[PDB]
Amino acid sequence: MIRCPKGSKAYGSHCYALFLSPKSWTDADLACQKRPSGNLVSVLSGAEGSFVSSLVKSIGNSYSYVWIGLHDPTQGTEPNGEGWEWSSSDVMNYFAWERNPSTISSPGHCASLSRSTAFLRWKDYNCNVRLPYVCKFTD
Ligand SMILES: [Zn+2]
Ligand SMILES: [Zn+2]
Ligand SMILES: [Zn+2]
Repeated sequence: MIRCPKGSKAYGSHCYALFLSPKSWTDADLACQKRPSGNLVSVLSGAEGSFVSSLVKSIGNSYSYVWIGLHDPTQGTEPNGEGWEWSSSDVMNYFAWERNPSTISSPGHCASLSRSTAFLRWKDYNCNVRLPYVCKFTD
């Protein structure tokens, strides 16, 4: 049945935790890495996206964006807009962009969940902005 450390929640074979003390994308992912096989959350299916949405939906109006583990280390130079990858190195096998970055001139190079989409869809976002964030890890 999957158990998790007190303070996180189980889904599938992973544990998930929302952190409200805001960090840049890089610093948030580094914080997640303190946990066993930890990284910013990767969203690998619609079902997982729904779970993550439910984890964060009660966050409160102080917050409209939450970091997830997707970033573009090509900083937009990938010829197709497809340099995006999960920090966990999982295959990108599910896509839930609010707006596809390939349609935006000079998009942000990290991705967040947006309150406007009930935290179900991804918004390109400035990596240097400090946001709350969700970690996905094993126990
Ligand atoms: Zn894992
Ligand atoms: Zn990377
Ligand atoms: Zn740029």
